[PDB]
Amino acid sequence: GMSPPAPADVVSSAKPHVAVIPAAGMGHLNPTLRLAGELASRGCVVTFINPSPPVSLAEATSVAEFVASTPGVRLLDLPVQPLDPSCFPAHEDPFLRQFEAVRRSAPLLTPLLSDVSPPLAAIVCDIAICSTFLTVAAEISLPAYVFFSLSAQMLSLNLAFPTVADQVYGAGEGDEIRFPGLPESIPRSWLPPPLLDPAHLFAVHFVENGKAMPRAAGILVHSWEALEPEALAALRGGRVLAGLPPVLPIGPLYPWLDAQRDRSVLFVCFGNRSTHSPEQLREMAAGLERSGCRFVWVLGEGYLERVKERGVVINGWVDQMTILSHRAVGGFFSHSGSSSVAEAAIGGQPLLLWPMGGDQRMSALVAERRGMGVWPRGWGWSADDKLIPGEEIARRIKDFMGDNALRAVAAKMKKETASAMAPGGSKDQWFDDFIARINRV
Amino acid sequence: AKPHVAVIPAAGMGHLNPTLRLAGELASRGCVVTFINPSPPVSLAEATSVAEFVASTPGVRLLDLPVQPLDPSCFPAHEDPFLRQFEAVRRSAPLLTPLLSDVSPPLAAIVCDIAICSTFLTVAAEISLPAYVFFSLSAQMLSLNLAFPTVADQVYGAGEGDEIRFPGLPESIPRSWLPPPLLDPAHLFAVHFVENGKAMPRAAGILVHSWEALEPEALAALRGGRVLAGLPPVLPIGPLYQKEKSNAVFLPWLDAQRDRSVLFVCFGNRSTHSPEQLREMAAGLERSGCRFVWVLKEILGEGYLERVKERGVVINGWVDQMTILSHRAVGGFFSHSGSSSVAEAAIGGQPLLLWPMGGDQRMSALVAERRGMGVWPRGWGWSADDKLIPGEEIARRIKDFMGDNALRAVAAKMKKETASAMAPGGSKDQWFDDFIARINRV
Repeated sequence: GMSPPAPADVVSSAKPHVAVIPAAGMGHLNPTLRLAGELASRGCVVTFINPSPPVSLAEATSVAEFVASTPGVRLLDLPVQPLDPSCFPAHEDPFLRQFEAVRRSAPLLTPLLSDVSPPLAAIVCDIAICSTFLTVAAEISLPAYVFFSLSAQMLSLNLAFPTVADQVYGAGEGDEIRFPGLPESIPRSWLPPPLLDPAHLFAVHFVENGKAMPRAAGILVHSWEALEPEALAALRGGRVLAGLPPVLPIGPLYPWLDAQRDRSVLFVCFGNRSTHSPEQLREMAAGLERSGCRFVWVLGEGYLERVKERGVVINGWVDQMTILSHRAVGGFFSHSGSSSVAEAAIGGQPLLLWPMGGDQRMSALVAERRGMGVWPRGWGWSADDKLIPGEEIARRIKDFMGDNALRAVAAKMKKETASAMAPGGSKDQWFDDFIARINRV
Repeated sequence: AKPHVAVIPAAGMGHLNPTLRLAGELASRGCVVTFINPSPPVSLAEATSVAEFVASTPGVRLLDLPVQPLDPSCFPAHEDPFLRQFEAVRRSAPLLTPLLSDVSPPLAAIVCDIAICSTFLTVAAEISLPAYVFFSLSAQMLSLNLAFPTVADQVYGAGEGDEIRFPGLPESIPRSWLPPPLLDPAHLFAVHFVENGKAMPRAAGILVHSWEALEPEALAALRGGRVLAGLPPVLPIGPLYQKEKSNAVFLPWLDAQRDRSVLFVCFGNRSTHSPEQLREMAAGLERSGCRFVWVLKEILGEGYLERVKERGVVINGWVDQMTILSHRAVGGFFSHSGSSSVAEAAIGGQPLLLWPMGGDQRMSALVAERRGMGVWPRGWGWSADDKLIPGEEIARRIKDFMGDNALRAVAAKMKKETASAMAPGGSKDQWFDDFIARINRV
C-alpha cells in the first residue's frame, strides 16, 4: 500500500500533541521509544506514559534517557498494581501478566489527561495493552492509534485469526488454514503453539488484541512497502479484515572481516534468547566447520581446540548492523523473527532461517515471500527434538552461500530500504501523513 | 493490468447518476467495470439512463440483478416508491453471489451505493470480495450518518429547539435541521439511516462525493478518527459531473444574455412546493426585475408570460443542470439546496440562494453557508410546515442575492479550486489512482 494523497493546510498550525503508552519488555519498549522519537523529531510534542512504579528499573531508565535527550517530550505517571502471580501459569510468558496489570489501569488515565495542555491530538498505544485504553480514549473523544511493532504479516494474522478461529479449532492437526488477504495457505503447525489451545493465555490475549485493533482510529505498523508489499496492500484494501481502519507502514525504525573477499563470510547469530539443544548446538558447530565457508558466530559445546579455525566466534553482544552492512559478509544465519528480517533487509543480506518458536515460523514467511530467505522445512523449533545433523547443515550452508537468487533480492532490498529511509523517502511520507491527519487547524 | 470493479446503484435519479459518473470514471482509467442493475428500476428515466450509459461506454458490462419489488402489505405507512425500492434491493442482496460466480475476470472489488449498501456488504464478505460503500452525498451527511447511532437516544429525547453535538462535525446541529423522518424511530428512512450508519464501519472503505476544497474540515475529521472509531478508509472521489459536448444550443435566449446576469432557479424532481407557493414564487421573480431561467387556474397566472417575456424564461421539463450552471450568462442559482445541487454550483462557480425543503437539504445548506457561497434565509421552511412566503419577500431576497458581489467572488474562488482538483494530476486524479492501486492485484 503506497502513500495516500497528501492533503494539508500548510498555511498555519502548531505540531500536534501525541500521548504514547508502551507495553512491557525491552522488545516492545525500544520500537516505541523510536516511534516517539520519530514524532518528536518532526516537531510533535509527545507525552510518554509510564506505568508507576516500573516493573523493571532498566526500562524506566531507557525511558528517562529518551525524555532527557529529546526536547519535545513530557513524562506522565500511570499507577499500576502488579497482578497476583499465583493466578498466572508459570509455563506461559511472564510478560503476559504485566500487560494485564497495565490494561487494568486504563480508567486511571482519563482524569490524568484532563489537565493536559496543549490538548492531546492523539494517543498511540502498543497492541499488547491497547484494548482497555481504546475504550477510555473513545469516552474523551481522543483518537487512539495502535502501535503494532511486529511485521505486517503478523498483523494480518492477528486481525484475521478471530474470523477463522472456528475453522482453526475445528481443523484436524496437519490441516492448512486459509487466512484472508494472505496468498499462501499455511499449516496450523506454523502458528505459535500456544495459539492452538483456546484456553491458553496467549490465545486469549491474541484474540482479544485481534478484536480490539479494528476499534482504533488506525494502526501504525513496523513495516515498509519494499519489505511487505502484499501484506500491506491487503491491509489497506480490505482483504485481511472488513471494516479495518487505516493501516500506516511506519518503518523501518532502525578488524578480522576487512581481510576477506567480499560477500565471502557467513554471519551467524542465533540471538540472546535462542533455544538450542546441546546436541543441536554441537551439530551447528560440526556443520559450520564442515561447510568450509568463512564465518563469524555470536554465541565447551564447540569441541576441543575447535577454534583452530579460519572462522571467528564472539561471546560479547555486538551491533549486528555494522557487520551485516560490511562488504565481507554475504550471508546471515539466524533465528526467524520480525527483527532479524528487518536488519537483513537494511543490510542487504540473504537469510538462512532456523525458527526458534512462536511467531518465528511466520517471520520466515516474510523473508521467503520476498525471495531473500530460506527456511528448510525440517529445521523445526525445539519440539520433539528431531536432531538436525551437521552434514545436513554443512550442505545447506554451502547451498545457501551459493544461492544468488536470494542474494540478489536482498541486495535490491537494501537499495529499496535505503531509499525508504532517505529524506523525502517512503518512511517520511507515512509519518508526514500521520501527523497531518491528526493535526487540527 | 487494471482491476475489474462491479458497481451497484440505488433507486431514483439522484442515486443513479453519481454511480453512472463513478462507473464512467473507472472505465476512463482503464478499469473494466460491471454495472449491476436491480431489475426492474422504478422509473423509465433510470432504465433509459442505464442502457444509454452501458451502450455509450466501452469498458462497462451489464449484469442484471432481478429484484422482486416490496409487497404492498409491507411498510404500508410509507408510500414513497424510491424508499420502497431501497428496501427491495436490500432484501435481494442474497441473490448476488450466484450472479457473481460466473464473472471473469475475477472481480477486484464491488462498490455499493449507501442507500442499499448494508446487506450487500454482508454478501460480499462471505464470498471474500472487498466491498466499498459509495456515499453519493456530502462528507457532512456521511459524518452525520456515522455519528447518529452513537447519539440517537439524545436525539430522540431532545426537545424542539435543542442543538445536538455530533462528534466529527464542526458545529452543533439543531434538531429541527435533521431530516424529519429521522426524528421518527419507526420511520423506514430512520431504520435505513441507522442500519447504514452501522454498516459503513464494516466496509472495506467508503468512497464519498466530496473534495478537499468543498469540505476540508469534514474530510479531515473522517480521515483522522474524529467522527467514528474503527472507521475504514474514507476517500473523497469528487467532483463527479456529466454535462454534454458536441451538442446543439439548448436555449438561445440564455446564450444572448450578458455575463452573470441570469438567475437560474430550479427546485428539483421531488419539489414539494404548494401551488399557492408556486404563484408567489412567480410573482417574486417578476417583482425582482432580474433576468431568470426557471425550470419546473394556472400556477403562474394570466398574462404572466407576456409581462415577463424580456427577462424571464419558464421551462416545464428536463434540462441539463450542470450545463446551465457552467454557462457564462448565469450569475445565481436559486435552489432547493440538494447535496448534488451544492456540488454542481461549486463546480460552476455559482452562488446559491437556498430554500431547503426536506430531509438532508438543510445539512447541504450548511455546507454552502460554511464556505460562504450560499445564503439560506431562515424562515423559508420545510414544505411540510405550510408557511407561505410572499412574492414581495422573495423579490427582495433575490435582489440582495444577485447583488451580493462578495458572495459571487467566493463562488468564483470555489470554481477555481475545484478546477485545480479536476486538472490532471490534481487531487481527484490522485484519489482515483489511490483507489485503483488499493484495489489492484499483482
